Amino acid sequence: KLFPWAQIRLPTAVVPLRYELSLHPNLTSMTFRGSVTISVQALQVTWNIILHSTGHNISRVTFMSAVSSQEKQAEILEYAYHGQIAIVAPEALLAGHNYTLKIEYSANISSSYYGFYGFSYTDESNEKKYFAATQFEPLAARSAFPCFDEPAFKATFIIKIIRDEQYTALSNMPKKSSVVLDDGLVQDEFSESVKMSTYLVAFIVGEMKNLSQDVNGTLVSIYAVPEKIGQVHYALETTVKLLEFFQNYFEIQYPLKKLDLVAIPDFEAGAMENWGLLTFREETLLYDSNTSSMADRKLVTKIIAHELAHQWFGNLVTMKWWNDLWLNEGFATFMEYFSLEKIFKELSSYEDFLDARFKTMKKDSLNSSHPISSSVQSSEQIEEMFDSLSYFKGSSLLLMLKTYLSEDVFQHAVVLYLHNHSYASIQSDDLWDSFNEVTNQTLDVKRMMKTWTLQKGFPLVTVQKKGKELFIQQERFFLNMTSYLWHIPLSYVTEGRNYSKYQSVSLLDKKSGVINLTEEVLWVKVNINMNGYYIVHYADDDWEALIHQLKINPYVLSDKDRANLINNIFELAGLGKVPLKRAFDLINYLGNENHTAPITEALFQTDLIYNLLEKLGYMDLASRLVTRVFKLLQNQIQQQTWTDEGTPSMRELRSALLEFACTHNLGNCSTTAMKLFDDWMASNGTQSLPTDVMTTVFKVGAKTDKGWSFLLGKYISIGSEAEKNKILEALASSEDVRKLYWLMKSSLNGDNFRTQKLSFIIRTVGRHFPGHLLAWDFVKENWNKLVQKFPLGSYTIQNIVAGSTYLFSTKTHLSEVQAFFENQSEATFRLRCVQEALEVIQLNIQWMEKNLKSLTWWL
Amino acid sequence: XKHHAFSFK
Ligand SMILES: *[C@@H]1O[C@H](CO)[C@@H](O[C@@H]2O[C@H](CO)[C@@H](O[C@H]3O[C@H](CO)[C@@H](O)[C@H](O)[C@@H]3O)[C@H](O)[C@H]2NC(C)=O)[C@H](O)[C@H]1NC(C)=O
Ligand SMILES: *[C@@H]1O[C@H](CO)[C@@H](O[C@@H]2O[C@H](CO)[C@@H](O)[C@H](O)[C@H]2NC(C)=O)[C@H](O)[C@H]1NC(C)=O
Ligand SMILES: *[C@@H]1O[C@H](CO)[C@@H](O[C@@H]2O[C@H](CO)[C@@H](O)[C@H](O)[C@H]2NC(C)=O)[C@H](O)[C@H]1NC(C)=O
Ligand SMILES: *[C@@H]1O[C@H](CO)[C@@H](O[C@@H]2O[C@H](CO)[C@@H](O)[C@H](O)[C@H]2NC(C)=O)[C@H](O)[C@H]1NC(C)=O
Ligand SMILES: *[C@@H]1O[C@H](CO)[C@@H](O)[C@H](O)[C@H]1NC(C)=O
Ligand SMILES: *[C@@H]1O[C@H](CO)[C@@H](O)[C@H](O)[C@H]1NC(C)=O
Ligand SMILES: *[C@@H]1O[C@H](CO)[C@@H](O)[C@H](O)[C@H]1NC(C)=O
Ligand SMILES: *[C@@H]1O[C@H](CO)[C@@H](O)[C@H](O)[C@H]1NC(C)=O
Ligand SMILES: *[C@@H]1O[C@H](CO)[C@@H](O)[C@H](O)[C@H]1NC(C)=O
Ligand SMILES: *[C@@H]1O[C@H](CO)[C@@H](O)[C@H](O)[C@H]1NC(C)=O
Ligand SMILES: *[C@@H]1O[C@H](CO)[C@@H](O)[C@H](O)[C@H]1NC(C)=O
Ligand SMILES: [Zn+2]
Repeated sequence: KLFPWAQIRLPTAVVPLRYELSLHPNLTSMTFRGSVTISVQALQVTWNIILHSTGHNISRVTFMSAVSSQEKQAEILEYAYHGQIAIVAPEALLAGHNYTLKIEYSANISSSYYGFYGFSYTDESNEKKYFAATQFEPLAARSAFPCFDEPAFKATFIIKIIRDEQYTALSNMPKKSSVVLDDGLVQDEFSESVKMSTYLVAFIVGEMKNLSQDVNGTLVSIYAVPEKIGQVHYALETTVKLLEFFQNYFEIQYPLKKLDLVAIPDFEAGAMENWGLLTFREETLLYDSNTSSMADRKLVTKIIAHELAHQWFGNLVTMKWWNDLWLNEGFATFMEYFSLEKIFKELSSYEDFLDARFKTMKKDSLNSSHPISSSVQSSEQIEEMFDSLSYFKGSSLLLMLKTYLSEDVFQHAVVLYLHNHSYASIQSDDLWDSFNEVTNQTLDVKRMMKTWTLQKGFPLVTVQKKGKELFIQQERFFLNMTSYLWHIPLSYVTEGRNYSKYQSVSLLDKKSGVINLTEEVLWVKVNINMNGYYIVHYADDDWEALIHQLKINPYVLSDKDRANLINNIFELAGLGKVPLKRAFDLINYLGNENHTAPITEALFQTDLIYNLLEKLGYMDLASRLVTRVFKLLQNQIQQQTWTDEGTPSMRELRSALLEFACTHNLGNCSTTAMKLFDDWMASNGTQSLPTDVMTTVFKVGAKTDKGWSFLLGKYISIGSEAEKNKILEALASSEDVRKLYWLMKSSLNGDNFRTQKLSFIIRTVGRHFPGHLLAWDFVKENWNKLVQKFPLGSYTIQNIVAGSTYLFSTKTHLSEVQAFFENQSEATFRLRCVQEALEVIQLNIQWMEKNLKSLTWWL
Repeated sequence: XKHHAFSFK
């Protein structure tokens, strides 16, 4: 019989209710055998059950009915196209009657790292151990066991895996029945999983050691490989405090007895939020309190908070389809940075969030941008949806939605949202619906969010204060080469009477509006702490009004405010809406700034212009530029110390200012670094380097054939991977072109550097002048082997191309890049990343056309 | 999840 179902999506007909999954995995032969009991129910009438299965050889497929424990055969129907199978059920099953479906099969554990995958490694004591695991998001679950692989099909799961002795079997639900067998082949059984989606099932097998402590009735525990079990003491201490936070904030308890964060011992692992079985990359969980830095700590906190908050948003409440993927990931990313601002207020993670949002708007403002709520009908369109825009734009709205409504009003809308839809499937509108339950009254709708969800980019708010009235105008943020309108939650701040800290909130929802100022005011800053996902372009007089204010007392606003202004003006000066001289006229206050967040972002914008110029041929112009910026920050830079002393926020600024003054060579900043490196290099690297200066010091030393050759030694040897990654950066900061090419050519086939490091190398080599042309040449001249080693549409093959072309700014280069991709295929030439790259270079030219002549008549 | 470098993109 030919396949009775011809659509992508599974028919609404049959529905799973209870899953039983029994497996026997052979880790040393990369194969296994498994059995699946699928308690299905009927809703409509059909002669076939349609579900998902890929890459299997199936023993028997048996059928059954209610209260008659006999089972009759029923042939199978594979199509492998959509990854669908069909049971040609003999008795036309009917609405209301549950049926049990059993399938036993054999298949391969995966050689790659997607689906049910295994891998090998070596021990502390050089003993070749083994390991296996799962990554099922978003469509991999069907590769393991035949099932209903769509997210809106929640059900229960009984998992059992027949492992070996010294191994540890783990899965979503806790162990309960372990029953040794007669060959030393222990078998475990895990509890019936609560109602959850297929993609969220997990089970792993490998030699591990626990570290636990149960709080409020829930066993939190960081499982991992034997040796590293000592470095997981920050992981656990944090997971408790954060689980304690989320349970309290959501007013729902974590509906499990245990919570397992396993640090998979592989560099190509998949971090994932499986219920009860959280997965991490080993590197990204180990935090040594002694040797590790702030960037090491911030990451480990941030990545746990994201995985935890996912238990609520994404596990409990799961979206109905991948078009609303942003609902989980946008929320997980919001609760991520939000939990930290409440519990880990030391980290100053709001800074990270701000810069993150910065870099999101720059990408959302492009033409390649796709709205977060976007029709998804294929499977590559699904992979696509796991992009920056979903995580951070989505996050930005919830923040904008948060700071608009009361903080308390945001929580209530969540608590109720979480309550109403628990263990069910969600839609974008359904979040909005339980978001308008109150105040108390439906004083406002969330049709307001329907412009932010359905169309790409963000508004450009234009502002003209002409006395006591403030004229607002909105428009699409476009980059020269209708539709739109937004429901914008406007906020503003000014000083009025006795420095009256006046702030207010509005909602422009038409092409034009006006805000009524209480008094007369000398300056007015719109969009406070960039809570709103948009850019504000003031009029000439009001720009210059804020600049004057900044030069007098720039602390009447927050650090976020000040950072936001620097961002917006440079990005406006880019598109031509403002002369670049005014952008620099704004930062002139920076001589009197002690807050990192404005300084980092200001150092970013100017470093970009320096690098863009440099790669053309304007070395003089570029060098005169960084000195202008240096003189502003001269005091701060001198005043810095080469230690690890201060708040996270302050140690960040230290790393920023130092890495800066050393890169272009400014003041004593070098030599000091060169001194330290000589000391460190002398002691065979037994001297502790202050991880805040570690990268700078490493880089400076790497400019000598000796110091460089040393740092290569300390890479092929030592184990500190965060240190190893700071060393590699230095290696690829060498000006000796030969050394740079040797790095790229080596890293490719993985001789002294893993091929995962290749992207990082090509990028770093290509940011600085000597490597610049050499990086892009490496990409072209080895493109075929690049496409072999990386899926032609994974984050790596994009990161490489963007990383090696985003600095070209000439018509001539534009044609060269375009032509190279043309001469491949059009199926590569029309690929999201490559078309986007061309847009960047096009925009780079536009920037030069608009500002280069302007820039020259300074000095 | 989606961490490596960048954040941003
Ligand atoms: C639990 O979540 C339900 C959503 O799944 C929610 O129901 C929704 O209720 C609103 C009104 O309260 C309905 O909205 C309507 O009004 C607009 C404008 O008039 C119309 O265009 C719509 O078609 C609709 O008539 C939603 O349609 C409705 N959603 C669903 C799926 O039924 C419940 O209120 C929530 N329950 C609790 C106790 O919070
Ligand atoms: C996978 O299959 C192999 C072969 O049947 C099993 O093999 C053994 O591994 C243990 C180590 O734990 C050795 O002591 C035995 O000598 C091996 N047997 C043979 C015949 O070489 C292995 O146990 C299976 N794995 C699982 C998890 O069942
Ligand atoms: C994965 O399992 C399959 C079986 O499902 C193995 O298949 C042989 O694969 C070739 C295709 O290369 C088929 O023509 C044969 O019919 C398969 N044999 C059998 C007995 O099914 C496949 O070899 C496994 N993967 C690896 C890497 O060995
Ligand atoms: C929340 O706001 C509503 C707004 O109506 C308050 O309202 C009710 O008001 C209507 C008239 O508008 C009365 O007929 C009802 O008797 C009121 N209900 C109650 C329970 O008083 C409501 O009181 C507000 N609730 C809170 C907690 O502030
Ligand atoms: C399926 O696996 C069994 C296991 O021994 C094997 O005998 C059989 O030939 C396989 N079937 C196919 C179609 O490959
Ligand atoms: C099985 O079906 C009966 C009615 O046919 C229903 O009452 C029962 O709830 C179903 N089983 C489960 C576990 O829900
Ligand atoms: C975790 O370690 C404690 C240490 O006493 C032990 O009691 C407990 O059984 C361990 N849990 C597991 C699942 O091994
Ligand atoms: C602003 O004030 C004017 C009176 O000068 C009034 O007509 C108008 O409705 C007010 N609008 C808003 C948005 O406050
Ligand atoms: C930064 O400067 C402001 C005054 O402009 C001052 O109030 C604040 O204490 C300073 N903070 C630090 C850390 O120097
Ligand atoms: C270089 O600048 C630092 C910063 O204050 C200073 O302490 C040091 O003495 C300076 N070195 C020389 C040789 O002037
Ligand atoms: C330097 O340290 C490395 C670390 O692995 C060691 O192998 C080497 O023997 C040391 N050499 C000296 C001279 O201390
Ligand atoms: Zn996530």
